[PDB]
Amino acid sequence: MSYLLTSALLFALGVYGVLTRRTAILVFLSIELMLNAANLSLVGFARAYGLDGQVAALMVIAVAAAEVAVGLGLIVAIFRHRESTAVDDLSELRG
Amino acid sequence: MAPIQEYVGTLIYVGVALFIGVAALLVGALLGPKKPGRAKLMPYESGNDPAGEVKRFPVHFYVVAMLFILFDVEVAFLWPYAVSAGGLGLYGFLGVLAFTLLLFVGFLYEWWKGVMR
Amino acid sequence: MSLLEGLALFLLLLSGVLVVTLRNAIHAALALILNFLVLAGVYVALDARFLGFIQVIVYAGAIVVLFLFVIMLLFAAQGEIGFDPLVRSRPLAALLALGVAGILAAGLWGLDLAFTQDLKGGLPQALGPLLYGDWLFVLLAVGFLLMAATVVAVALVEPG
Amino acid sequence: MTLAILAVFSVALTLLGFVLPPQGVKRATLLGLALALASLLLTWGKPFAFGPYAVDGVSQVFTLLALLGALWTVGLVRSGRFEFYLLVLYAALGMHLLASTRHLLLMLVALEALSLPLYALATWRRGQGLEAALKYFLLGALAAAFFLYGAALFYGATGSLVLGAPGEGPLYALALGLLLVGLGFKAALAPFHFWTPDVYQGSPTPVVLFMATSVKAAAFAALLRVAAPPEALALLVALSVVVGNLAALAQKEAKRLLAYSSIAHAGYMALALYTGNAQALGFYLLTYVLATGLAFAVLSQISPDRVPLEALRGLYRKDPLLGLAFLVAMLSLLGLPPLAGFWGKYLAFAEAARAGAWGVLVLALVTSAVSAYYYLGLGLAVFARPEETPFRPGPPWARAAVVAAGVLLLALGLLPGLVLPALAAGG
Amino acid sequence: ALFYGDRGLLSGYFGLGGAARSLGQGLARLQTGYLRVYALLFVLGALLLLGVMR
Repeated sequence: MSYLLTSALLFALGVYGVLTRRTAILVFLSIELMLNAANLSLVGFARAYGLDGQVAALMVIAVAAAEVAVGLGLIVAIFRHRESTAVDDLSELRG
Repeated sequence: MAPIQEYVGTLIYVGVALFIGVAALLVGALLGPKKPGRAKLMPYESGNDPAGEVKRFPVHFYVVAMLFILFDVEVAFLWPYAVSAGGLGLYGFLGVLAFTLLLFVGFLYEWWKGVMR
Repeated sequence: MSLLEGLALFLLLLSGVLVVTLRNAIHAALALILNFLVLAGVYVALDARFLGFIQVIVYAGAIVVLFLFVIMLLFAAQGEIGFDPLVRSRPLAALLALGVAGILAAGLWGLDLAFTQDLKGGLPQALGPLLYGDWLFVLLAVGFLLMAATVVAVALVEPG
Repeated sequence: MTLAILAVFSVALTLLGFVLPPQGVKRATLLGLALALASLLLTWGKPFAFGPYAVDGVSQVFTLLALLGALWTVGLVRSGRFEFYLLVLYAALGMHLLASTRHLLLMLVALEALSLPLYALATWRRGQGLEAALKYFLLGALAAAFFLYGAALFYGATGSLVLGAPGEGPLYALALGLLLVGLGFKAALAPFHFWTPDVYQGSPTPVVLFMATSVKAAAFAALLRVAAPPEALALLVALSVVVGNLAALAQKEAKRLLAYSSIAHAGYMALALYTGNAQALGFYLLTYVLATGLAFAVLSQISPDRVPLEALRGLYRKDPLLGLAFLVAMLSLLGLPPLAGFWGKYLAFAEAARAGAWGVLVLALVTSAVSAYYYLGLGLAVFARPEETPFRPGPPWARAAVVAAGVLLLALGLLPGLVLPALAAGG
Repeated sequence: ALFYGDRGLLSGYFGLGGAARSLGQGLARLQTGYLRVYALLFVLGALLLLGVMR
């Protein structure tokens, strides 16, 4: 059960990153950490409930791969000619 | 299958390899003349700027790495079928064939577009 | 158990602290790879074996390698440029960082679970009939999703 | 076995685009989507399930709506990139898989399969389009992480990842909340609504059409499968409606105001979630989809990048039918008799009162009465004096489509006892 | 005088409308456009919702 508490703690850590991180890349890294904390919880509950959460976590890894690919393509598209990927430089759209 | 004892043997293998490598680093670092020079610590190539001021490197390496991550996910999915294959019969064979054809269509797209870019 | 369990958890938490605190992107991704190694070891300790091997192969070997490829193409290590610092959010986030843990801890606190199943190790030998079968539909959906991901990234960059 | 049609058309066209001109790929996509819609028609009342793929009223209704919006928005798109068509097909299939399954992890795969093309379709290359795409991508990945830890805790509460499990106490509640977070995010529910105005404002108008039809349809189709408790539902509804309408008052731009309107309408639709009727909600979403697709096809005929509120004005002098349809659509989105927006609103309010939630319902009604401020500043503006505004008065395709959509809105407002009897099994 | 009072009553109804719009723009100013603001408000609302669910 300590493992699932650790998964929650890592979820919290990725959250602290996503909030605190200034650049897109470190935010995306924190999101990868969040997804793998979820995968840890899924592995635990598969050990408890019979191994389906393992294939679940496998599919989660696939999801992370697809969204990593797309996010990096988008990042390049926006900030290749542009300066530092800092999103606080993009404030055109305001309420 | 395999016992867990082999896995602690693996950990000891890694600890021994790491310890010997750090030992080699210690031998190299401790034994030396130790006369630093300003030009010695300079990067390279005759005065400054071996590469120096250059724009960001080509994205083709990003393309190769992304290709690799998606097709390595493919391989990771193909392995459980590689081990448990006969038990899945023609139905599992046909399912894995469809999976392979889909990702090979993705490859065929990226190839007919090509990456010389 | 607890002897090495404490070590694995301390390494996992410290690596997370590194990857969310350090300003060096390279150090952060490296701490995340150390994290994945510790986590694959924990998977192994959790009788989930094949998944740990794919975790080290795919996540460390492939994903964060591409992270490193892009951030080495685009230096980006000195992130603190164009700040708009917003200092108050640094401790405040920790508050929220605590909060998103607390409620989770409430769902799991006072919770006893049956962690007793003879998985016989998470080998792909047993995971195959699950993947092609009960999970075959999700597998085909994932493969098509990967094809769509390739097409999206390709049409997305595509300088012309 | 319509999913087979979608997969076949998408995968075939993926390669055929190298041999076929974008116009040929466009016509092929149109044919494929129309055939999938027809297949849905011929299968009305023919439930078909293979695995986690389960076709019920929700599947059929909401996939029909999504295909309708996709066909409409393809009608407008003529770009010389076959990719800008392929993604549409892809998104369709993805949203299909979202409504047609009960497996939580397959729900996640469908969420990704539908969300990935939507990030890219908003790239007319305008820097604000990229700003919107980045905001969208980061917040969507955050919501995917939340949804995933919810599915994990769900598996913690029961041995299966399929909805319909009995469910425990606090852990089941936490898991359901972490699922509802991402699902309502896709459904524009507050306090997760921040992405919607920026994204609707930055993206090209036909893309926002496609979004405001298919995204919301598929998101509610996935929401109905969840057994959301009424207290969280009250929180979401209250916050969404209040902040949406209030902040919509102060907006100066058409697309951003309409995104706020879609937030308020998602808050309204979430009332059927009290009973999970899925008949009334199917009808409501049918009307809202038709009206909003119409309005955004017109906005596309006005301006892709951005449309100011003054641009809407004088349209009747410019185009009679377009002005009439925009007025009718504004009234239906207000939910006024004898328009179908009123039937949908009434059906949702009836389900909510039948569940016995009174203050929330009255607050939604008072705020919906407040909404007439901008609903009227838009609907009536058709008759104002045309100020400076780029105006391209469309082809006959979109004109006839707009006419049919408006006529159907008013017809289902007058005589709902025609289709609504068949939104269940479909006698 | 009562005509003046009716004028003032209608002006007070207008003041209600003006309070509604002012509250609206105070809620609209909540969307600044920095993504960090949006994610912070997102996480706050999600925590609040999960807390209510008990």
